[PDB]
Amino acid sequence: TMGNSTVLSFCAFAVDAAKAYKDYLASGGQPITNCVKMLCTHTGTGQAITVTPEANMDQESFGGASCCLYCRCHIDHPNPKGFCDLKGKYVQIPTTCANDPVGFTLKNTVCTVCGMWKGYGCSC
Ligand SMILES: c1ccc(-c2cnc[nH]2)cc1
Ligand SMILES: c1ccc(-c2cnc[nH]2)cc1
Ligand SMILES: [Cl-]
Ligand SMILES: [Cl-]
Ligand SMILES: [Zn+2]
Ligand SMILES: [Zn+2]
Repeated sequence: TMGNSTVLSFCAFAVDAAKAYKDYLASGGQPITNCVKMLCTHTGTGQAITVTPEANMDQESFGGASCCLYCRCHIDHPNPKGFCDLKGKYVQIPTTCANDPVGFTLKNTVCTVCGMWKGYGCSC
């Protein structure tokens, strides 16, 4: 275990920060920790990204910015306006993936229909 600061610094200065973290995880690297876990009833909508925590019984809720590689690396977000979908919001992570919220949000996409993670919560 090399530490959050070491992993984030290594990814932050890579030309592709997302690829750097994914390659690190694929090599057996310990996931980034110290994400902000929320106290909640697990009775929520189960939508992926929300104004308040919305974990259902299959999810954990976290502070959005703490689970965002770009926020955690202090670098620009990969879109023209550099907007963050996670900052100031709460992200619902499947309990099976909640050991690596940064990796989960990086690798996954929200169903534009039901607002749940494609391949997980989404049953469209
Ligand atoms: C060992 C220790 C630190 C690092 C590093 C930190 N930021 C970039 N590389 C790389 C290997
Ligand atoms: C503490 C209490 C309950 C839970 C939980 C319930 N369903 C998923 N996680 C997680 C932490
Ligand atoms: Cl830390
Ligand atoms: Cl989900
Ligand atoms: Zn962000
Ligand atoms: Zn869906």
